[PDB]
Amino acid sequence: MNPITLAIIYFTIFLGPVITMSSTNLMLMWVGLEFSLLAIIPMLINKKNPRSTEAATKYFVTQATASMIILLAIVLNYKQLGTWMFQQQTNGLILNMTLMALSMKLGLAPFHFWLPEVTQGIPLHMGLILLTWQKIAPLSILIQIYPLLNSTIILMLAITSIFMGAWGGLNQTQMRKIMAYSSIAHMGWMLAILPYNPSLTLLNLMIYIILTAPMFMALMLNNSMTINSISLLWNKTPAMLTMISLMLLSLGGLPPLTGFLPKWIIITELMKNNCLIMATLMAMMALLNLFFYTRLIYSTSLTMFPTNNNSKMMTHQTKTKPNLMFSTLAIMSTMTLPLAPQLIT
Amino acid sequence: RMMRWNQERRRLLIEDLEARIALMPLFQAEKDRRTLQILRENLEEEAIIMKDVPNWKVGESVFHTTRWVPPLIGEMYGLRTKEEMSNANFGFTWYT
Amino acid sequence: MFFINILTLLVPILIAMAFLTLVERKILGYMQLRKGPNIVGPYGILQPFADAMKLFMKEPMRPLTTSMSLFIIAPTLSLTLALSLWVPLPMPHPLINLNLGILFILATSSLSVYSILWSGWASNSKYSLFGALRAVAQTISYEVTMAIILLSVLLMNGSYSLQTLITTQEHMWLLLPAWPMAMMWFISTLAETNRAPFDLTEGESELVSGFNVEYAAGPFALFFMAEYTNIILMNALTTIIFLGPLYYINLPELYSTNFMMEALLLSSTFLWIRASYPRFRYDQLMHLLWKNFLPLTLALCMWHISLPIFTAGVPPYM
Amino acid sequence: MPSTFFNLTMAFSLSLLGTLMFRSHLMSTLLCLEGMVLSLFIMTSVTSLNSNSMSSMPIPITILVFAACEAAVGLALLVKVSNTYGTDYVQNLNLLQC
Amino acid sequence: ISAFLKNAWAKEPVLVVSFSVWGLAIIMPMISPYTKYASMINKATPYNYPVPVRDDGNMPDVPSHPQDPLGPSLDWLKNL
Amino acid sequence: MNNYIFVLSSLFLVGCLGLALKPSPIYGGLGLIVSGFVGCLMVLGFGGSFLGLMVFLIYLGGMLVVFGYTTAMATEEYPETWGSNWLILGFLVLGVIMEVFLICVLNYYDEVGVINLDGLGDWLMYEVDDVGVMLEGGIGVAAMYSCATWMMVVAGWSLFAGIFIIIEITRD
Amino acid sequence: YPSKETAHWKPPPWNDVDILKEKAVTNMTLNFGPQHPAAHGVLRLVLELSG
Amino acid sequence: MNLYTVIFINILLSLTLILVAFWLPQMNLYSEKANPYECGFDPTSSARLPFSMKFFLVAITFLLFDLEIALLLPLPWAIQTIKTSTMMIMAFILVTILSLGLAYEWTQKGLEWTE
Amino acid sequence: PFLDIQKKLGISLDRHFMFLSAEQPYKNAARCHAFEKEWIECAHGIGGTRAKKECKIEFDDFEECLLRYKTMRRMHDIKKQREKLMKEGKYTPPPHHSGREEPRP
Amino acid sequence: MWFEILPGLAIMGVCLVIPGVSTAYIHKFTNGGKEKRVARVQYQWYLMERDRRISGVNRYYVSKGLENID
Amino acid sequence: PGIVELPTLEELKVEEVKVSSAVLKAAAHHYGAQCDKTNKEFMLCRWEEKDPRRCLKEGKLVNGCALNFFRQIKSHCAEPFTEYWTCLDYSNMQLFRHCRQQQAKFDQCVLDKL
Ligand SMILES: CS(=O)(=O)C1CCN(c2cccc(Cn3cc(-c4nc(-c5ccc(OC(F)(F)F)cc5)no4)ccc3=O)c2)CC1
Repeated sequence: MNPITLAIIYFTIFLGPVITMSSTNLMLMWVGLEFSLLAIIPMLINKKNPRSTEAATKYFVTQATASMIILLAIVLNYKQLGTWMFQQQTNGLILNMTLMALSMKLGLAPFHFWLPEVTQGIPLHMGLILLTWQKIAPLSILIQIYPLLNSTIILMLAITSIFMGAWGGLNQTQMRKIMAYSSIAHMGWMLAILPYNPSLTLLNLMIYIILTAPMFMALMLNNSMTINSISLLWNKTPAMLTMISLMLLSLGGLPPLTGFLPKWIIITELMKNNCLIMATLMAMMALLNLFFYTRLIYSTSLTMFPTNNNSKMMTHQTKTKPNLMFSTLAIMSTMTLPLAPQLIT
Repeated sequence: RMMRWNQERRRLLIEDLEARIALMPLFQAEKDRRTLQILRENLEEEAIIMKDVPNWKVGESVFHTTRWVPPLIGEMYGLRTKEEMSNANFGFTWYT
Repeated sequence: MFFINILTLLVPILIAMAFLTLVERKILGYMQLRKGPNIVGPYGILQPFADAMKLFMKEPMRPLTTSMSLFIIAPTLSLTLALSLWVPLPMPHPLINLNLGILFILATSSLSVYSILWSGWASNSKYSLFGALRAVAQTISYEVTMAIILLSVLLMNGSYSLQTLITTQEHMWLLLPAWPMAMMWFISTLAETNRAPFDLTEGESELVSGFNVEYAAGPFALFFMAEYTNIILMNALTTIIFLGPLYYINLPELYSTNFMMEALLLSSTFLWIRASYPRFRYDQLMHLLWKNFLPLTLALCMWHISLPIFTAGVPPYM
Repeated sequence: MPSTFFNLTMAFSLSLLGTLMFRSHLMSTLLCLEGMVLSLFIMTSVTSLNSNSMSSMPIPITILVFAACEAAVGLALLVKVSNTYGTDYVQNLNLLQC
Repeated sequence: ISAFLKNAWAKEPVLVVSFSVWGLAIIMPMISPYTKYASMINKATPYNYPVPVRDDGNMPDVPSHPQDPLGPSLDWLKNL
Repeated sequence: MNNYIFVLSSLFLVGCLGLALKPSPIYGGLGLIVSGFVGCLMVLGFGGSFLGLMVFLIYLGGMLVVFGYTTAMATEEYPETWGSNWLILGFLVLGVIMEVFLICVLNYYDEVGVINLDGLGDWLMYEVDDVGVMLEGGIGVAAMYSCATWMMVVAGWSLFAGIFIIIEITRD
Repeated sequence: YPSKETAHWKPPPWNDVDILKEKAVTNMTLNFGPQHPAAHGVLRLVLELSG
Repeated sequence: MNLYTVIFINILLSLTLILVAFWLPQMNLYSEKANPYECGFDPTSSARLPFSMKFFLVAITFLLFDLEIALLLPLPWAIQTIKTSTMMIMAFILVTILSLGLAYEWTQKGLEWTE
Repeated sequence: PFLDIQKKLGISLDRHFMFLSAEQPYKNAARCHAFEKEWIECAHGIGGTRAKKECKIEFDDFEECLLRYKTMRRMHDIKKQREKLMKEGKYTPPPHHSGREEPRP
Repeated sequence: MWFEILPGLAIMGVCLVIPGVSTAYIHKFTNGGKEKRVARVQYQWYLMERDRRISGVNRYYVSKGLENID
Repeated sequence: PGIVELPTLEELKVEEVKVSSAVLKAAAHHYGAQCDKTNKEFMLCRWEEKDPRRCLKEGKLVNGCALNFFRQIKSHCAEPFTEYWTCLDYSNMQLFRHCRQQQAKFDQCVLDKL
């Protein structure tokens, strides 16, 4: 890949969601989504292996179907009430099919069966992008029309995402699928509160992003893709075990870490609207989410799996990674709960 | 040569359009008067019909405003025959 | 009356296709130091009727490997479109006045390729498939430059209508300002018809007949007459766009006469070219249209976008 | 108008049904996607002409642009799939089960 | 560089012409004194009716009649 | 007349159905060409010609490319048609019958805002400017150059990026 | 966790590269003759083609 | 209505020709006649197998170029606009970006066929 | 809206052609222009919660201009009654309704 | 010699001239000794429908002059 | 809900022109300078009131002024105007550039006698 191609493609990836955010017309939101999903593919298939090709196919087909559905919704809201952007006087069928398609894109349950695979088949720096930067524009759409979304549908989707993320990442050995299911669960959280308060789903998104990005960075440090591989960190990069453990316990939602703040301030805002049952179930299954992060902490830091006769070489050699941003984000993702009032509003 | 010829063509277009301008008032008067005639005929006949059906107001509008809403082809040419109707729809798309 | 006009536009076109086959044979003969048909009738004016009658008297073929539906539809469509492209033509008055006549032409022509495609696919023979894929390549090659050439010309006409070109050329041909575009359009029409040097869809020296190899008398005659009709059609297009017959509203007959003279000249030129040159390789056609005609075509499109502006010569909308 | 729009919506729904209910071949699904694009383009153009809103005609042409770009990348992915497995079948890309 | 342009004009003159025409198309509008007239003409065309205004009695610059010598004249287009 | 646009929409529906039944992409591209022709016809019947001719040309080129591709990647020894599989033919006929049923039962039980067999042809061209000179559809699509400049750069960049992207994808 | 469904499951490769069954070439064979005009009359010239 | 008339007349002419071509002549059908033609000998395989395409990239590119043509076609109307500078600039940008994409493809050897 | 960049820089990339009441080519007018204008002007400065109750009359007039369900119902009922009459012989369309009219002008 | 070709060329020339002259003469014969009115924009069609109506018989080419204003 | 009022068939009755289109196109450039006042009063009254029912007597006055114009024609210069519009009705678009020798006779006739 030459720098001209890289420039065009990455600029397009960046531009896609910007148009969606900065646009009043729905059609241009759609073309932004399309820029995103057209530019992201070559970065997936760059490695040129069967897994990459099939990941690309499963991503393209799904996103194209969802985009066509969103376009149908826009066109019906144009035929009706003769404007482009939605309004209070718009069919709930339109709104709900739009929400369903946006979920399909985001990868929420039961529209999630494609995200773990697509993330397992590609490299890690793209999984990072896929799970962090590509989940915004859909959420922008949802945040511009939150008064109109049905609460029944988003709540069913959210509890389903929570349950399925937990149960799925529970028995995964590959790390990329664990991160995929973490994304599914945290997106379920993001969505469970969107109609009541969308200033909290953005918070949960920011926190999940600053939490998963340095995890992916750690994995990319030694190109670690399994539990048994990260088990070897005590011999390769033992200076990373502390941050790894803290970020995992935060992702799980343990105090006094700022991964507990989204959970807590979402349960609160939900019970301010009398959603006792939803928040209860969500928390009880976030516990299960935490379980496999804890098993992973065991495997990596709190005990020492066997190593190999060759890692002595890796010990001999030097390393230029990670950069400054890993430490920054990993500190601002575990040790910032004391500033919660500043984070929440 | 093409410059000069296209300029003279633009001038001739100005001329044709100025003629159209001079004539549009007459056409507008005729069109308005004719639409009103058609609507009054359809009103008289809607009154003959619907004379005994319960709870029917002949000229009742489907609008809560009282300003003039220009009618549409279905209304103007609804009671009339089907050829006089298809002309209004496909008459100009199905050229002279 | 309209049906009589349909007849006066259709039957002469078919007679002209027949006598165009005749003129083709005789011109190529005299170029090849031979005569051409002179036996069947006086100087051979019955050879086309002989050929057609003989073909429609032969046993057609319903092979075992073919998709008969498409195998039969394709020639129907070929001939239909070859005859339908002649309706919006002003000579100087058309039978069907279309505002977007140019686009009708473009679409119908781009559609006539599916006759070849479906014929070659249905036949279910390798040479047929090869002819079909070669047609695919040929279209992919020429269709890009066709529309841009045509747009660049029309940006001084003011519309896609074929009857405003007559007033545009009322004083001077469109060849002088657009002879580069005229040359490229000539070669691209040469390709659109699968005509030499671009007779690749039926290249007898590589593919026995291409998409025709399994086709027999009647359907083959349909294909052949569609080809020799589209020839005259594209010549008429060249000589309505770039060459301008004399239009004096009291004298449309002179317009038809000069139109016919120029069309004959351009068709005889097609035959001349078939006789004078070897045949391309279907990759070289792509390379030509995509490396010498498309760059220049874009440059000239920009030139003719600007010219009406820094000349104040923007055309009128009716 | 209303019957036209109902039929075009039913057509979009049929093409979506096809896209969702795969068969062996992938290009058929790509074609169903293109059919959905066609339905939507037609619906939008009809709406803009019924409303006489000539400021919204630039929309369907963009629809077509982006639909064709999607089709292009789909055809490229299809090329890669065929190179890998020799065929465009969907039952062959099932190795990401782990 | 002249030798490069020369061997290109000999070998690949089609791209030379293409770039030259590109540049001339981009330049000549900046050069001509008849460029301003395009928009003036496309504005002079009355594709719509010239809706008249109410004579409030404070429109001295506005005419009471087409042939009243007031308003935009098209002489610059009648002799161009 | 009056049944014209409805017949067009029904033919479009049947084309899209036979497409969704996924026969060999050859016949699917055929159905797509036919559906684009019908869409052109109906768009012309609603007033606009430019958009119809446009979509027609576009889908013709697309189906040309698709033929070229399916003859290379999506072919089979015995390609399937609508008649080949009894099940596919049966569901096709069933879909036609179900369309008929839906129409004839909605006309009865439903209101007239969706399907009104009696009253057909009355609502195609609601309003029009009888004295008009500048109503062609190409005026709107040309607004891209003057007013809607954003859509133009957006689409052009989409195509640029598409070139680069397909190259990068097809690299071996 | 194992199941009756996940018994045949194999751990994926360490580089995401999968040893794949080598799909042999399918080269279109064609009888270029005889009766072909190019072929001067008695040549068959069976050849293989990739396109 | 007249366009419909003419086109249907042409349909009927073609179909009449085909009918009288399929029902007028004397036939004698047998397998060795109805069998495919492969230059005197028997086919070694079916013609319904993958026929590799070496210009697939050029066809993909042709799609996008067709779309750019679709975007260029409204110029005859865009030149009737008051905002002439904007139309000029946008058309120039469009054609230039098109040419730049073509040049990148050319240089990276996309217009050349896989061998 | 999510990032009101336009409203910051003071530009308009996508918002000057959203609804039908916007500037159209050559100062034409989309149908239901006035209804849309009045709806928008009523819904200005009060929010979408109030507008759903206070601009209801205007929005309904707009919805009827655009979709025209009620004109359809009315003309359908008229035609139905007329067909009933003609069936049972209680009506005869006047001349101007049967082609034979005085074609003014 | 080469002049043995002029028969076919002349035949095809006659056959290519016939269509235009026929269309023109038929348009004149059917539209009252006038060129078939062109309706490129709705204004021309409006004019033609006006003419059709004012003409006693519904035909746009029966031109009614000053003989019909008193 | 509310009724829609419509004039009566007699309230909207005039002395119609019943004159063709080529003739109007021939006489338009002179009918613009000689009836601008009434034409523009009617049309302003039209755009200002947006109701074809409030602005009707103005339309009757428009018809009357047009009839008076065409009578001033039919009295003095019937025959040149006849030649002009007969020449101008022949074209498929009723173009002026095909009848310039008759346009000049008509315009000179009117310049002289009116
Ligand atoms: C060594 S060379 O350079 O000399 C080489 C140059 C090429 N060449 C040549 C050129 C043109 C035609 C032919 C004879 N030929 C005729 C037909 C064919 N013709 C008609 C047909 C239908 C209707 C017609 O009108 C009407 F009947 F009235 F309807 C008229 C004709 N159907 O199929 C098909 C195949 C074919 O080879 C031969 C000679 C030899």
